[PDB]
Amino acid sequence: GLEVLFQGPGNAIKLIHFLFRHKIIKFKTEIINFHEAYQQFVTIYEQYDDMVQEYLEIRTLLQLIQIKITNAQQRILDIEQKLSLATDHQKEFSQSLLQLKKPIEANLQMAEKSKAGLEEKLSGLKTRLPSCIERFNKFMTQIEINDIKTLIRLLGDEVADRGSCDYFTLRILDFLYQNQIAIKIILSNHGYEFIHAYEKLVVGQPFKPKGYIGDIQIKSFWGLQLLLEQSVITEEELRSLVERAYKPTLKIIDYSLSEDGITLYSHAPIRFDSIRMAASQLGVTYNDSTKEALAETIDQLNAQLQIYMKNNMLHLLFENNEINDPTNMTDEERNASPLIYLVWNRWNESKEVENARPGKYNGYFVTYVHGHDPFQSPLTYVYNLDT
Amino acid sequence: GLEVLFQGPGNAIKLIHFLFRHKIIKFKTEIINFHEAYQQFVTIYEQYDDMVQEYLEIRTLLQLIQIKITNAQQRILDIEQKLSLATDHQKEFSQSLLQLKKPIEANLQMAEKSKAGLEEKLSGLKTRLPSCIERFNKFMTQIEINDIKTLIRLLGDEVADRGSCDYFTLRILDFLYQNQIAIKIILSNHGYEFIHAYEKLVVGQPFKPKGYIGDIQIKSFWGLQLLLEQSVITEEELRSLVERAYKPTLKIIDYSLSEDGITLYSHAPIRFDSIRMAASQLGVTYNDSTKEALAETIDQLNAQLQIYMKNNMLHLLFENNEINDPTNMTDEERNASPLIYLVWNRWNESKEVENARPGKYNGYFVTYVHGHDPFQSPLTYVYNLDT
Repeated sequence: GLEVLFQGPGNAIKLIHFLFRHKIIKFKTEIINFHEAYQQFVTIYEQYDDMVQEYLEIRTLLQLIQIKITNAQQRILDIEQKLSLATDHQKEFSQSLLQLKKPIEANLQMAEKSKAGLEEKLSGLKTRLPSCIERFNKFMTQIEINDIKTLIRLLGDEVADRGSCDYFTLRILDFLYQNQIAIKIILSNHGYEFIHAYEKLVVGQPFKPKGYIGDIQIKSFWGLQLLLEQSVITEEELRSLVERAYKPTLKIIDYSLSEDGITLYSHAPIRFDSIRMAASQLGVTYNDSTKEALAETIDQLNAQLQIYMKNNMLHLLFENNEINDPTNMTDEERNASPLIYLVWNRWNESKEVENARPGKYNGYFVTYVHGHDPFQSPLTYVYNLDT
Repeated sequence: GLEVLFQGPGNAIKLIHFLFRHKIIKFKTEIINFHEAYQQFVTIYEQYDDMVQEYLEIRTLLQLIQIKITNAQQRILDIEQKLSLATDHQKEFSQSLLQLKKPIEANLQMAEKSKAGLEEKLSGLKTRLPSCIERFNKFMTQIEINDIKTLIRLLGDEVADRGSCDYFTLRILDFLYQNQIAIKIILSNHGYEFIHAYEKLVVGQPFKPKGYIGDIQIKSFWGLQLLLEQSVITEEELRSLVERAYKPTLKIIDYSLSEDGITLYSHAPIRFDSIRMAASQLGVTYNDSTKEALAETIDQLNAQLQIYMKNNMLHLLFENNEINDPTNMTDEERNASPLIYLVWNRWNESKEVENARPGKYNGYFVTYVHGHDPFQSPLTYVYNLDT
């Protein structure tokens, strides 16, 4: 079989860049100017990403301003409650209370005006959104599938914004799914953050800002919220997209078998013994005896990921506030939260020790392929994806 | 008239030390051994202060442990809610959930045992308390008033624990009040903290730990809470003590008139123009023309302090989270919260400028007496109390 590696799943331009480069997709021959259409997509994505950024900031500013308003209104009415109870001979006290109110009524006036200005910018954003999505939907009619026989493994970008799972990325993953492309995404810390945020959006009552948030600081949550709020997409539309084209691709760890070896695909560099630790946490009986046994254990890990995910319980696996440095977890911490180690670990010289990552085990070869990590192992059977 | 200066109002030993030294109080001649009775009071106070300290710590530890318990119980029952919904073929998922519960049930067991140990120490504290107060009440029967013709100004200690307003200090202030001693306390930041905490204790429903607290970190609040909880004193008893012997002594600023001058008593060193700023905040018409006018303005400031205090509104005067450094407030900040400046300001070379503190004004001399401050002004008419 033919296979390629990417980081991702986003951002949209990187993913499009990569799909063109490996001849997975191509412009339909009916397009008059390939370069012009390509540049239009870049512009569209840069326009959409700016709008989501502005929306997040406006929304952050409106949350803080409403705090300012509610605190001022409370303090004024508390003072008003006291004035109403004063006596006829406490005339200095009444004047004192008026003095105290005057700056609060000033701040309240100021905050109400800032809010109005922010709601002005927010409504202007919302008139620009539909045509931007309209232009993206047009771009999506201009491409067609090409090579359908190539498997895509997305090992996850190590930084947030560069691999972010915006709405465009989601629509591209659906395009590949509708065209029968085999896609596998190795779940990362950012992948978990995305799923966690998405579950908030598709549960009733529909999410209203604001709000328990908070954050939801990730940009991919905000753009979906913007699209839902402006009726660009429906909750049924979004659930459909995520359940059919994104969730069924997710793996904790992935593999491929050769005649006498196994290749292990992960997001972070990981020790071989991390797999057993994960099987323990997920209730899977760990079998190491043969490469087929190990593959069968991994399939069951991924089957359990789907169960936790279908039950909205991923946070139990991927959130542990007690861990000090998830990138350099202690052995006690590795046992405690194996899945956090799998997506956060960063390698260094101290971890490049014999038996960390054997190249031969229980009679079969082992090969390790993982997303980008600054440390460069000299082991010939370790593959460290570039950025 | 005869007048003396102290910091205070506490702590109890310092205040007792000071009252003996200035012959305000003395042992009754029926006491067989003055030194022995004195040492017993020191022991009693050291015993009581230790008990209040232990109580605060135990109470702080129990608040944190109850957080640990409630969070563990919630996480276990959330998982139990999920187990009850699993299917017959999700057998790895069930085992996974049990695995996840086991460390939480461990922490819950550990936290419940720590709580039991803390409640063990707390009950042992509570058996020692009544006899300690009993021994203090005995000491209070062993002294009598001496010189009744001396006015006591308490300018406030600059640090918390050294001038703290424990129950013993309160009882001593009542003793002086019942014996017709003229007492004036210049309100400090610590004085405000004390009043603020006390208002929590005497309002229904009676304060139950815990609780919105929080803190209430001041020790003087905790010892009163301990005494009330163990029925050593009643809310009516405590309200009586504070309303009759403490609150009527409180001044924002105090004065004394000579034939041609005024002396200004404050807790912190303050600029002369801070008085007008305070009159503005309290609704008092500021008159500066003569020393009698200024005295009359100050009497009205103090009358307004009593109104704010009788209405439980002191926090409006003495809490401003926007101020950056209350010890070095900007002029804009001084205008904003004059009373915060009056109790927090610390002097330095940059503030020792002509016209800051005139020694002659509108035809009368001015003299400044304030609580301890590291900076030592060479002005002959500024008196900086020692520690």
